[PDB]
Amino acid sequence: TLSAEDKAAVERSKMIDRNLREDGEKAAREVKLLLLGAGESGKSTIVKQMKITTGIVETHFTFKDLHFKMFDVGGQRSERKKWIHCFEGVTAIIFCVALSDYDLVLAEDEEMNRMHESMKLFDSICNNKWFTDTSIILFLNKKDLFEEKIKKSPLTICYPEYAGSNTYEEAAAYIQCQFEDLNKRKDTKEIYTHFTCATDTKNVQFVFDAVTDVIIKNNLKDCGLF
Amino acid sequence: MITAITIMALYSIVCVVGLFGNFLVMYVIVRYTKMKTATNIYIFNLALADALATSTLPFQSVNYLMGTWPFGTILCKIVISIDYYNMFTSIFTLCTMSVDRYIAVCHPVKALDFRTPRNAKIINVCNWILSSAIGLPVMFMATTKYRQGSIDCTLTFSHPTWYWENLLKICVFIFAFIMPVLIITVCYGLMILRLKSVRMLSGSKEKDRNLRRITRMVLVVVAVFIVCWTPIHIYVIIKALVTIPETTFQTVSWHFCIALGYTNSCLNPVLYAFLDENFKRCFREF
Amino acid sequence: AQARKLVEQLKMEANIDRIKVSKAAADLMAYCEAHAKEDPLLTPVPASENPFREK
Amino acid sequence: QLRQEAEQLKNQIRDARKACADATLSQITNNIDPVGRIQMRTRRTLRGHLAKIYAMHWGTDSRLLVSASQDGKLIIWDSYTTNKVHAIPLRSSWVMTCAYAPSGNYVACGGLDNICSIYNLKTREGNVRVSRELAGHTGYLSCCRFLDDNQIVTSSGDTTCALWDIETGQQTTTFTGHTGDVMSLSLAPDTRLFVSGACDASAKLWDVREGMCRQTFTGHESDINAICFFPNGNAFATGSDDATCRLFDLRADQELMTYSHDNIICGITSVSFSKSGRLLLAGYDDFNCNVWDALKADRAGVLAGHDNRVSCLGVTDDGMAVATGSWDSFLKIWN
Ligand SMILES: CN(C)C(=O)C(CCN1CCC(O)(c2ccc(Cl)cc2)CC1)(c1ccccc1)c1ccccc1
Ligand SMILES: CC(C)CCC[C@@H](C)[C@H]1CC[C@H]2[C@@H]3CC=C4C[C@@H](O)CC[C@]4(C)[C@H]3CC[C@]12C
Ligand SMILES: CC(C)CCC[C@@H](C)[C@H]1CC[C@H]2[C@@H]3CC=C4C[C@@H](O)CC[C@]4(C)[C@H]3CC[C@]12C
Ligand SMILES: Nc1nc2c(ncn2[C@@H]2O[C@H](COP(=O)(O)OP(O)(O)=S)[C@@H](O)[C@H]2O)c(=O)[nH]1
Repeated sequence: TLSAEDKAAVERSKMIDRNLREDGEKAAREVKLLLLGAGESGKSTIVKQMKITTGIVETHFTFKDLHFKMFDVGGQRSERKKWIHCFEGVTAIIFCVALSDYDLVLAEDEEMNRMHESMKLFDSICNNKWFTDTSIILFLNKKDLFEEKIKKSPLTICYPEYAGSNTYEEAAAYIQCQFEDLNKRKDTKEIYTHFTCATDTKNVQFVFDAVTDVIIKNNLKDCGLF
Repeated sequence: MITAITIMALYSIVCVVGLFGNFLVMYVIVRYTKMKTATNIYIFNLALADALATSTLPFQSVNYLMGTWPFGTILCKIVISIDYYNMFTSIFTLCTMSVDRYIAVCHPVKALDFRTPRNAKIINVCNWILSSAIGLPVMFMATTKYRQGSIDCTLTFSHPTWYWENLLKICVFIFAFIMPVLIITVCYGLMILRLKSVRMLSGSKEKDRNLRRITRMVLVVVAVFIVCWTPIHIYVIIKALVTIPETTFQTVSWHFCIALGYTNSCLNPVLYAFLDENFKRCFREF
Repeated sequence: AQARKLVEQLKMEANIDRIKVSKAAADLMAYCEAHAKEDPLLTPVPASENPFREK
Repeated sequence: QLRQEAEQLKNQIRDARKACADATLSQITNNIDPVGRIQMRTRRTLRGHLAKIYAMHWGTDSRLLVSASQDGKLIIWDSYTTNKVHAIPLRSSWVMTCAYAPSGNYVACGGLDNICSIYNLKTREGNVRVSRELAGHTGYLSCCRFLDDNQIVTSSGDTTCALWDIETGQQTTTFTGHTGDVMSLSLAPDTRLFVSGACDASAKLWDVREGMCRQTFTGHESDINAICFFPNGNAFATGSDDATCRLFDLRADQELMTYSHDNIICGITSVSFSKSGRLLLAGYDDFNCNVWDALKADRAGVLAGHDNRVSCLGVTDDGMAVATGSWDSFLKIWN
């Protein structure tokens, strides 16, 4: 009543269904990490420590039996709006900020004040309608650069309203403190900070802890508790 | 006269609230939400075990409302079997929900690839199978006896009734009380420690309030299980040890201790479905 | 430097023949009414020839 | 200097368009019978995707379609009996477009990987193997439509469309002129012209042979997310984000119809026309699909039943199906 062609079609679609199911089960354990950051931030440096096309750059690395996928968007330069909803469920963001550009003036704008531009980028990523529940990790990359930059230069170029110290520790604490309150929704969204510059597996350990915390939150949401 | 009225009334009210809870839970978990997640599968299995377990309450109410039990013998066998089967499976799924939550919180990497719907399905059908592994001897040893001019449902053993009764009472006291309590306390205590030590529940007033109410509902579940399962086991152990004289107070206390387990079985749907926020969202849409 | 090529592109777009909106909309309406019998969406065909039916 | 000349030439174009407009489409269609309260039911519920679908394309045989979702799987769907003929593992997990050739021997996919992959369907070994890897865009691909079996036209994020020769992998024509990110293109029924829409709310029609841009239509406000020709090839309709679908004319060069509602504030991400052309179905963003009578600008039906955004929409070439995709891994076909 069905002959060989319908049996072949049924078996073909069954085999396609098993392949799709096993591929979706395999990729359900993957952790999505939307790496961000403007130019000369330190993204190329922090993708050099994970040793273990025109637009999107894909790198894969596993750590302690958990799989990470990294979606660098540095190639794409048209509109973040028209493909930022294409992620929609990334585990964590790996946003980077250079700390040495507190006093830097752009050579093409002459008034852009690069650190404030990073503030607008971080505020746009944090206060996005598509990214309102995901954790956002800060990798303030350049430590030694602004260390021997503030060894001689003041810190009131970026924040004239700030004068508590001129040394590394209080300046770094102040800029992280005023950077983490960019988050207008801290009730159910958490922002971490590592400060980078270890030449070790410390950045990997930091994103491992952040990812496991996000997975704990997801399991709480699945368990009908949180 | 009045005491039989109150015993029948408490069995009837416990049975009707049990069927109402474990049927409204069924209706919601079938029509509004589905069994996609592992927790929904576990809640559905718990609803099955609790609904079929408390259905035997009218049988005991006509066992002691006014006298004899003319229902039959094979009916007695299947009633004893489904009671000792479904309460056992309800206890087992109550344990494996706790093990699932401890796995979810304390081991997130393993909880990614362990809390699949297929794994939950095979685990709880294995739980029903392991309950059946002791439910078949229950069906084998069930019988109907005619003594004192009345019909009653005893449980016949072999010729040494003392030894078989001792082993069965130890097996139902250890594998249904002291093993659920120990595993549930260890798992939930480790879960509460990991929930206190996490970043998302600390550093703010609202997050600490959420942690406190999560610990509060965990304590409510464990405390309800303890307060509704301790007195019946102590009652049966000390009535096995010493000769308790028969009196009205003994009858009332014995029926309270029997009804406490069914009170646990009827409080499980309101403590495991209405407490979860997914069913709260399901109720909020209507 | 794109202002010049924008000007040439715009002036090439300007000098084209444009018919009246009434005639073109009448042509669109005529094409709609001339294929009304070939559209199963507007006029639902009976189930004897519908290719999507239950098993 | 020259900017004033450009502005006055735009003013002259606008004045000529207003003088060329003497009757709107709605005024002369008041005497035609409406299609009433049209109702369609989901005959097939295609399932098997495990991510967010973004594009689907029908076939000329009106039986096989293709669907592209975010999991990197390209599923070839048989609509009649709900079967999966093929599954293509894409190297790129990010796709916003997928193409199905009129010959049916080639299926294309593309997206944020800046590469227009072309897959061979009718190989001798039976399996689906990639044939030619197109490259040359510096932005995200967003639309690809097969002109014929050897020529494909694509739009991308580098503000330029492109006509391609498949056997050489080169752009024979680059359609520069968009001051914004072009996202959707549709080809004419006679496969000699095509019109696209960009983020600058402009609808620029082109020529395949020589590449010149003929007309532009800037009636919209936010952007253009979708586009689809009329069956006669003398009109098209455009999606947007300002809750408006607008019909545009090739010969008169104006805006004809405004498919807008008072309570609708969401965007439009897909438009397609029926075989007759009187029915324009738009995949909105308020978790439903809409029916727009293309000659009356009124809502005649609703293709609800979607729990997420209706990203893609396609009406088959013989009027026997309306297959719409959505963000919740479902494709459904209406009749
Ligand atoms: C007392 N203990 C130690 C139990 O473990 C018990 C079993 C008691 N069982 C109940 C039904 C019964 O009354 C009956 C007699 C005749 C008929 Cl026709 C029908 C039913 C005979 C006695 C239990 C404790 C508390 C509440 C309910 C049950 C139990 C719990 C869990 C798993 C297995 C067994
Ligand atoms: C094997 C013999 C001894 C006893 C059989 C009873 C057990 C194994 C049966 C009875 C009722 C059954 C359940 C009925 C319905 C469902 C819902 C479905 O979505 C998943 C399986 C599940 C949850 C079944 C699992 C198996 C089940 C618990
Ligand atoms: C968890 C809370 C309720 C504490 C647990 C209390 C337990 C241990 C109590 C509650 C009811 C009690 C019984 C109530 C009545 C009688 C009858 C009497 O002639 C002998 C003692 C005996 C048989 C009691 C034994 C102890 C008992 C089972
Ligand atoms: N001395 C010193 N150099 C640093 C530090 N952090 C980053 N760099 C340099 O910064 C460039 C990456 O920027 P890049 O252009 O690839 O970014 P991108 O957004 O395009 S990926 C690399 O050459 C780095 O040596 C630091 O602490 N100290």
